[PDB]
Amino acid sequence: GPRYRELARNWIPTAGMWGTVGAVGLVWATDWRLI
Amino acid sequence: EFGNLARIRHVISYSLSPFEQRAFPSYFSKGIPNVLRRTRERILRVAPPFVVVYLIYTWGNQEFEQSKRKNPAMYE
Amino acid sequence: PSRLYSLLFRRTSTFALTIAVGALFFERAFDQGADAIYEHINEGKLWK
Amino acid sequence: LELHPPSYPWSHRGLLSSLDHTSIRRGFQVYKQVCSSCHSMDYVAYRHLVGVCYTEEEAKALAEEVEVQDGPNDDGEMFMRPGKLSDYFPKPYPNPEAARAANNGALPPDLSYIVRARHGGEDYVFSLLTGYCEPPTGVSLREGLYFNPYFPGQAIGMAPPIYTEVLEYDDGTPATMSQVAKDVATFLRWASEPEHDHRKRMGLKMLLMMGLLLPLTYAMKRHKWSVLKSRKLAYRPP
Amino acid sequence: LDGFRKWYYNAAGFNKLGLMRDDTLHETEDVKEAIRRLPEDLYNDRMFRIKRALDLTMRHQILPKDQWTKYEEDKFYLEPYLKEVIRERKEREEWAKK
Amino acid sequence: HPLFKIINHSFIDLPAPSNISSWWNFGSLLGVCLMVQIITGLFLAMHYTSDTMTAFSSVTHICRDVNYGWLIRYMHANGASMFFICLFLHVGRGLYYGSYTFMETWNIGVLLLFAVMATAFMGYVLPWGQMSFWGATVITNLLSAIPYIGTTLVEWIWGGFSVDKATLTRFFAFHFILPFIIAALAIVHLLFLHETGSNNPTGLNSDADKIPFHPYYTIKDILGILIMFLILMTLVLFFPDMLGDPDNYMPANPLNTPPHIKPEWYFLFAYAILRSIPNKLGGVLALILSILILALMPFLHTSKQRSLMFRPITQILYWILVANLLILTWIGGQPVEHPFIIIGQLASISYFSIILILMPISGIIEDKMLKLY
Amino acid sequence: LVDPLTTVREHCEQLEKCVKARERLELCDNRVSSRSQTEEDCTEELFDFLHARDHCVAHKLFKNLK
Amino acid sequence: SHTDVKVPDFSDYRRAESSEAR
Ligand code: HEC
Ligand code: HEM
Ligand code: HEM
Repeated sequence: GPRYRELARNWIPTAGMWGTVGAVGLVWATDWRLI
Repeated sequence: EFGNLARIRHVISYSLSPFEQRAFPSYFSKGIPNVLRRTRERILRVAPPFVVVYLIYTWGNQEFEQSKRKNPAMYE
Repeated sequence: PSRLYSLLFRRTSTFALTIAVGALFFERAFDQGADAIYEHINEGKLWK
Repeated sequence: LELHPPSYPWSHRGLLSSLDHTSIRRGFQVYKQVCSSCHSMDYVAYRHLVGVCYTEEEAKALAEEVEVQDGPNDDGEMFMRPGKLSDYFPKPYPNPEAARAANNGALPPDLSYIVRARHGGEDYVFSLLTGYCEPPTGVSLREGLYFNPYFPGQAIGMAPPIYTEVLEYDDGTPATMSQVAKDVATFLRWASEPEHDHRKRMGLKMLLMMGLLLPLTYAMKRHKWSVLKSRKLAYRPP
Repeated sequence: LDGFRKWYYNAAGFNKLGLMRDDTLHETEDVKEAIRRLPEDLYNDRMFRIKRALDLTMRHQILPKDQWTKYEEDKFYLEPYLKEVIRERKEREEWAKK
Repeated sequence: HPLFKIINHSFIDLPAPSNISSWWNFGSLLGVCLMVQIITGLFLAMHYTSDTMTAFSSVTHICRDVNYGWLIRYMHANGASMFFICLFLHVGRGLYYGSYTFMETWNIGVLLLFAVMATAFMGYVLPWGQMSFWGATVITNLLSAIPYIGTTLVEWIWGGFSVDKATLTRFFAFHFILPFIIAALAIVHLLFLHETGSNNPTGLNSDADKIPFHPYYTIKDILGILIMFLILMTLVLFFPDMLGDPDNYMPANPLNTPPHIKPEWYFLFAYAILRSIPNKLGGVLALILSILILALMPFLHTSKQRSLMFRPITQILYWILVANLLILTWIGGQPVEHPFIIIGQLASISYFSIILILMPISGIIEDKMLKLY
Repeated sequence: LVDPLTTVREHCEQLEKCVKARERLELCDNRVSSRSQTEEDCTEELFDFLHARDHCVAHKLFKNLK
Repeated sequence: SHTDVKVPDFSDYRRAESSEAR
């Protein structure tokens, strides 16, 4: 519905940030040179 | 725990002491009828499937052998 | 027999004593009897 | 695609049927005089025999009948001594390759667990040793081969080792090829399971104890569960 | 379809334990709310029927054939009360989306 | 007393349903089997050496020179087989009676199932026979499926270019350590269940009829333990080599490979699926899903009745599922050739279609027949 | 000395079931004789014949054996 | 009330001085 849409739009930016952290974390940990 | 499990009302429940009652009352007297009663109640819903299994099994085995069997026309 | 209940089954302590003592001897009897069977079943084949 | 050895009526085939120990003694003689030249019963030591078909001192005799080297000596490597009851059976071809060479590329497989390692071993063994029949038309076995319908591929490097009267049984039982194959199959079986007899005795005691204990535990359960199984419920709305 | 529904009702087998159809419903949140809204006599009959069915399953027995629950007789008592629970449940949900 | 409080709560004064059948014994049997395995495993560990030169020699020394060492070894092997028999019947009870709606208990269960399968695989590698070595290589190279992460990972477990001593020793360490993690996960399994209590075969709320556990389901568990011990011993003391494989009695030869290689019986259903999918990766995934489809099971329940006691069409579909599970167990055994392959392909298609598609549609139809939908 | 197997074999061997089996093998043997320039062999025929023979012999070799 | 009915018969269950033995 509309409300949950507002919620998603409001948290997805935060979620993307979290994924970003994971990207750095995973890559740094995996030492994947491709990155 | 016990005491707070459920709410029932007016359900009286009689029972007897173990040593006061026969250990195997009519064990084979009604046991057989009941076991037979039971099987006929699920046999049609259990066996049919496995019957077909025996069948596929057999057909499968035989078919394989035939595949291994030398083709008469082969080499002739 | 009501002597049993009074002598063997009645007091847990007595109930026990009979079990332990019986078990102590049961092994002797069971092993002996069992061996007799096993051997006979294959009487011919065994060292002696 | 392989011939599947038939079922033979072994004296140990039954559920509580032990091994015939005279047949194990004869099969050990068959292994010692014929099979020990190429195959190695690595996991069977003279001591093992004591209690099965040879007595302590008797086994000592057999033990004393082999030369086994003792590597570590003050300044030497080997003055093979009278093998003892603690010595394991002497493996021919100390190195595997040695046999490979001797057997034309084949490596006799250590027959300690052959019966256990071969599907339907006891039968297979008997069949293989007695399956040395005539090669059929079209077959072209490579150099140094023989024809046995059972062996995988029907091309076993092993030449047929049991010719009727190959060895004489000390017991005097006619040494017919078969009598010899059956004895060595019993022995190899024993080898692959020295505890066959002891176990079956444990299984007999287990069956007697379970036949005593299952109805009694069932009776205790049905005592403690009769109370409920007789419970009569009645609904009495006011 | 009516006769085949009676045949399936006999094949389901909860009538042989004396149960109703609404006794056999899995108690989710909506079902427990509908059970809580039942009157006292209907709730007591439901609990006695469930207890008797559990006792019969314990002894691996069924009721005699004259005591079974006739398909025609079964009453869908919880159904009316349940619909409401679902209706109310849905209403709250849509309102959430608002 | 703090402890007795806990004791009384999980085994004595625990309110259990009065009408649970003998199938509810099986999980307790699994716990007993776990202890039995651990005990027998400990008495294998006092003489086993995890060296590729001496592993087969140590196993033969256990069977031939240790007093009753053959008894403990074959008890360990047939107890692993009994563990998987009781595990399969426990999972079948959970599938049939709708016990997967206890979702946390079900998920801890499927984690336990994965751990038990890994433990049994590495344990079968441990005697270092011909069959163990080729089985390890094969099952490990399976991991070589993953394109970027897989290859290295394989040699990582192999600890080298190919399975060799490096593997055997780390497989001994894992196989030692995982049953204690299984015991801890089983404690979590028991906790996540007592919060909700056990289910009954009718699938109804059994709160009106609950009895104690000490005198009613304890002597029942003791009787089930006695029957399970009868079957194990009579599968060790009389038919000791029935469930095993003969080629495992040969030493591990890297130069030769057993002509007919097969996983043990319990791992076959999966084996069939893997072989069925043409793509290697597909096989691995399907294989995993084979086990994982169960976890997915609590989200596929579309019926208003918990159990299958009053649901005949889904009963028929369940027994067809048991039927083609037995078919997949048979196919795995059969070699690669017509028509075993096609059956395998169908049987896998039918397995996934019955679990994924046919049972919720049948539950919808059954709800429609009772004028509920 | 006569290996008991030979006796038992003779018996089961004489049986027609087996006799014709052998004959089928014979036709096969002959086929390969005339059809000498081919790759067809008689191994399969050989096995089936033996399976029968042995099964029977096996049914009756241990009795004679001592 | 509580006296309308009597304890149901357990004769097919009930067994047939004896307690000590039982
Ligand atoms: C002079 C050589 C030689 C003698 C004598 C010999 N063998 Fe062998 N045997 C072999 C060779 C070589 C192999 C392995 C060849 C192969 O598998 O292709 C073998 C393999 C076997 C196998 C296992 C075959 C398989 O499929 O793995 C058995 C069983 C066996 N022998 C039993 C015997 C018995 C019993 C005797 C005597 C009573 C005997 N052998 C005497 C050379 C011999
Ligand atoms: C390590 C092997 C396992 C053991 C020892 C085990 C043991 C048990 C035990 C003792 C119970 C209590 C039920 C009873 O005994 O009456 C139980 C319940 C349950 N188990 Fe398991 N289990 C095992 C594996 C699994 C697996 C793999 C699953 C999932 C497929 C699973 C799912 C369940 C569920 C859903 C219940 C609740 C069912 C009920 O009690 O009504 N278990 N388990
Ligand atoms: C801490 C608990 C356990 C210990 C210490 C242990 C220890 C061992 C050891 C040392 C071996 C090698 C000896 C041999 O194979 O004969 C072994 C083999 C084995 N173990 Fe375990 N084990 C344990 C639990 C388990 C469990 C839970 C399973 C089942 C999943 C299992 C299944 C096996 C199997 C299948 C084998 C190979 C049997 C064979 O050789 O045929 N073990 N175990």
